Amino acid sequence: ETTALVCDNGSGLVKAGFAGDDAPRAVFPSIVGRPRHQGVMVGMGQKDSYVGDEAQSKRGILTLKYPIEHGIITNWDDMEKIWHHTFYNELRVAPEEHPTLLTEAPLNPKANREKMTQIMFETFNVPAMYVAIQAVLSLYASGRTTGIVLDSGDGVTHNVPIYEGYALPHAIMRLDLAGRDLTDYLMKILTERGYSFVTTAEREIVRDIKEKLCYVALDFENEMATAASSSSLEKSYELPDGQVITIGNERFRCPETLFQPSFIGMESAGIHETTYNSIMKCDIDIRKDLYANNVLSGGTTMYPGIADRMQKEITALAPSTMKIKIIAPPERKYSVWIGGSILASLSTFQQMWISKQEYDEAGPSIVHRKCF
Amino acid sequence: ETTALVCDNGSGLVKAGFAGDDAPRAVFPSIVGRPRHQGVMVGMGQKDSYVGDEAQSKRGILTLKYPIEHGIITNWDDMEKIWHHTFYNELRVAPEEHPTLLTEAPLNPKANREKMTQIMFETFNVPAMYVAIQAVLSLYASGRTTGIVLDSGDGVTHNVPIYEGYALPHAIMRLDLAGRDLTDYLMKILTERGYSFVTTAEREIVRDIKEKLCYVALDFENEMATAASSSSLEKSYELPDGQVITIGNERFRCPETLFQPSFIGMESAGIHETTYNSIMKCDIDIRKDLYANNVLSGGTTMYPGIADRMQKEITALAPSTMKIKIIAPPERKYSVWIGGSILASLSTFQQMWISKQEYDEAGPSIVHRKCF
Amino acid sequence: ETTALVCDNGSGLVKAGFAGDDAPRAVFPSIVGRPRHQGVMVGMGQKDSYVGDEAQSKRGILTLKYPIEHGIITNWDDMEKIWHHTFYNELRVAPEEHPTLLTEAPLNPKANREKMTQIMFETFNVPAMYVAIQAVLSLYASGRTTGIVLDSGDGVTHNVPIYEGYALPHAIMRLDLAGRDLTDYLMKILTERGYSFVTTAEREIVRDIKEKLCYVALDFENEMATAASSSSLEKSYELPDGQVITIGNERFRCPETLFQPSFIGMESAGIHETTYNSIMKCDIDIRKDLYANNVLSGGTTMYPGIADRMQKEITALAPSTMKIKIIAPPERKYSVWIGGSILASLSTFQQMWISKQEYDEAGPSIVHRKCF
Amino acid sequence: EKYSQKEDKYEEEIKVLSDKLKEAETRAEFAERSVTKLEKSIDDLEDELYAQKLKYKAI
Amino acid sequence: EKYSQKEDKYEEEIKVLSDKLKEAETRAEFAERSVTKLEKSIDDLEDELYAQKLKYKAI
Repeated sequence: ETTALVCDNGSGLVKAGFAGDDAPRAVFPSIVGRPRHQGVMVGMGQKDSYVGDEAQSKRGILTLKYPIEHGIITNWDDMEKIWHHTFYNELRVAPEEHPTLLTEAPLNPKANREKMTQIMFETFNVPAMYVAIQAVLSLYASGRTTGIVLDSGDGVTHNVPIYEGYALPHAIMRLDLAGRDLTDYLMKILTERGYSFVTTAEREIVRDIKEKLCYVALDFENEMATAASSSSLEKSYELPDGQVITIGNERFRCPETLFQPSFIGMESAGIHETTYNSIMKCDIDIRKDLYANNVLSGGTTMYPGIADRMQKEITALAPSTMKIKIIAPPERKYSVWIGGSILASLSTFQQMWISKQEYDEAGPSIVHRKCF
Repeated sequence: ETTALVCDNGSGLVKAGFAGDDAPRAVFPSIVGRPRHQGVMVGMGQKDSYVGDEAQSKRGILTLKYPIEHGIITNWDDMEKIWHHTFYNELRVAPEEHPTLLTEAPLNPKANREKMTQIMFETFNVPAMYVAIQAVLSLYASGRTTGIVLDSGDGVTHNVPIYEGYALPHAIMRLDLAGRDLTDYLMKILTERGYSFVTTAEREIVRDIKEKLCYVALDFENEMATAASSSSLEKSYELPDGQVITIGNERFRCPETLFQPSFIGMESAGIHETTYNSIMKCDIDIRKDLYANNVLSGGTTMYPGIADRMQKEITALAPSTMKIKIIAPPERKYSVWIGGSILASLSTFQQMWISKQEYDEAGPSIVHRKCF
Repeated sequence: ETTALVCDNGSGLVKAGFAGDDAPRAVFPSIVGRPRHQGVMVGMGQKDSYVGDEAQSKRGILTLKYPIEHGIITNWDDMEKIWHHTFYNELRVAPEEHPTLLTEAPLNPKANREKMTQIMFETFNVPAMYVAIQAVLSLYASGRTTGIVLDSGDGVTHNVPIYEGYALPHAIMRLDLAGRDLTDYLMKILTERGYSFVTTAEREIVRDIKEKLCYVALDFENEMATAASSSSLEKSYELPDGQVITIGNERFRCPETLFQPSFIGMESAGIHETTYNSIMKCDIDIRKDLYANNVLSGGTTMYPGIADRMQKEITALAPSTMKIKIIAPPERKYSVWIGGSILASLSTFQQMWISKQEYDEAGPSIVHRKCF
Repeated sequence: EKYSQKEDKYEEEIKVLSDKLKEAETRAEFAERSVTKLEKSIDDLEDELYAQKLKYKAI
Repeated sequence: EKYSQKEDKYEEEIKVLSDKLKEAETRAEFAERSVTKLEKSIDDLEDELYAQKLKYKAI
């Protein structure tokens, strides 16, 4: 059988690998770089652009930019350099031998679905491809065919109810606020404490801090009080150049913005609220499976203690005769990619791929007939 | 005696089974389902149509439609799927081995009698069949060959006076108002209370409510007054997704439409009135036996306290020189079916069977020479 | 005749004025809002709440909360602030001098009819009031006492068949889908095109867009094809901070949901279908007059080209032996209000007023003995 | 996860059994009440039957 | 640890609910037969009372 590349298009880390595996084989930063100089590096082989660990390590002669922001490809030309790095550097294989499965947000722009279809087929010469919604794959990685996924990436949060592998297209909810925003917010609130960070070389350490030290409080007022009454809600972090900084209440405040969007000037409702407002669009005979199968997904859901908080919040909005229970997979950060590996290795799914001939007949638009 | 099926084709539940039994062996919903969209499930098998408890449970993909609306077969294609489900799924037997007693509504359309004859013989290849009137059977279940059957369905109420086991055609009253209508009405009057419902998944819970909580008042004004003067005429129901609703005067109002058809904008007279009228169109001599044997049948008659109401109403219209008594079977909901079983298990009925030979010669029209 | 107010309480525009006028005096947004924080404005008077055009002038300080959703008052405390704004700010008159005709949605909840009765009498001290059904009024505006009104709001569409000036309760169809829903839907389908709108400050422009640019297609497949085959079904709109956006097929798709409710996951039937069904539940004799007098009302019906579509659809469901004709008022969006004015200015209606005396004796419940 | 999927099942089974049981209980509850009702109707019919028997004996 | 313990309880619960359902059904079914037996006796008495009415009218 043809080995598929499953490539999860993350807004902060790219997760990529071969199908038939139950885990990604490549994980690298979603960063693309270009020279500070008027040309190539002195006395060394020619490259016009740099990616991942090469861009992170050669940084002193580069300007760096991001290819994807808030679940949207914000520059085609840099998403291409992630793809070029993915096939030829990280997996060291010809993509033209390997069908491609691409992850996307719910309601990902159609002009974008097409530019992705076109770029894969014309430049990389892929033999076949498909594009799939993040939450739909995370449900398959949760071992269940019907349920709802709260998927919170490194840049967007969605609530996506699904019946027997199809997402319900009227009931989906979106919130631009998650891991990208969360770093910029964390950085603001640290400046406020008097640990001013103003440089993007600091922003990436603030990102790492966030991933290591943030935790979801079970009760926001009680933890806030605890930090005001005692300094036991603070953890030290030693920066790379020495200098021990102390991270305080910012730990739980940073992710608190997910429950209360008004903290950062947004008019949107919270992630638990948009869970409730999503399920109540669905039929009563299926609401039982949706409320019982609330699945957490994506990088932002890997903060400890999240389940007890989300269990609380949803039972408070939802009637006490829908069964309520949080499903948190063992490695929920990868569940989109794992579900993509499962889907790409089903025997019945091999009829679903976009072929190169159908692309030659209908242009990039074929994704709106073969995909959903 | 070759095992006959008795298929009491109800307007809300199908009741089906084998003859020589005194009870149905399958009691399931009169519902058929078809997909809402192109593509039905992912990573699993899928099919073009669904029936009964499969359509009730796999619901999220389906538009739902019915074989029978107001005792009238309204779509041949769904009556067929109910039949296909009945033989091969529910009883798991070849129909081509088993004679079929079909029940028909009093005064069912002749073009319908025929399309039913034809569909049973050509597709299912039945050896033999007979069509018997549902009321006529309900009386045989009560152990008489003289009385009136008020068969009030899940969709149609008929008053059939029977003398010597012969239905009297001139005195047959058909009244379209019973259990189907009753749900739609109940739903209306709940919206009026401010418990608005709109989705058909809600309508089927309103149906269940109706069956559980409705009761026939003995005195309509006195119970109405009681509910206006006190909240002791209200019973709580907890919906299947939490949320406790309170069902008020709607309990007795819903079925009240059976006595006063004007409440829903009809020129029809009430069930009681139609029973009285039925007896008055009948021969003078038998009217004593008909009043005295007002036999109750069908699903709509299973509301508690019906007999005392019916006893009242009928004695008020009828002379006190004629004996009046309501006969309510122990399991009057199954009276039709039970009567089919008794009849179909009779050695004398074996000569009454329309054979395939008789089919081959005269076409579907043979039904009208053998069945009256 | 003592000057009555007519307050047509729309789900998106409130329409208010004095009776004896043939046109509303004030037409303003159905919005109320409250401060985001304690301390939010300097050098000017802070308020605990803001309303309508006053709120719209300085919206940034406010969390909006909605008095009416889907033709239901979903918060009493905000419906009160619309009313306070109505009497004292916009008409600058004492309500306690002026009888009040309130309009109600067809089949409005009784607990709501009462809280409206009570709130008007106790706080505003109205001398007198009456509540009349909005559809019933829209017909009086067209100069008839026989026909069907399809009142399609800024939130709810109702089909009310009226005979002899009497609404027929059994044939009232309420369909929750119209102008409120239509904005939220429009916004979803624009995100899909890649014009993501996520903020409610954008949604109110999307609302305006909808009112200006939507049009009812005469043939849905042929217009859809036209937009797929050519970009001549697109109109530009310049947003209020520059940036020219292009609105495509969304123009006719948005309102298309009114004919096909399955597009947004509803199990309901279309507006046309509900009109046909309404007429078929009505008495046989009057159905000719109802088809012939399909009277259009409300804000959602002001999309161009509606009549030819409606004419089509209704003739296809209805026999060609019944006369069919769409009646579209010159200013059909005011029909409710205009009808209130004509009615409230009638000498015969003066005896129909619920007096304060009648209030004092029976409490809010008096509404149900005087208003049907 | 195998325990979580089974646990889930065991709750859903507990609900379904609680619900199925309660319908059997409500019906049982109804049977006891019917019996009490019939016993009362039987008493009444036996009494009428005797009273009719006296009347038949008498004439 | 909790899932094991919650599984143990739930197996016990399922077992107790299931035995309870089966018991409720057999007894409920015995009571329905009890009613059917009483009803048959109402029918006998009713007939007999009617025959007694025809005779009583006669004599």
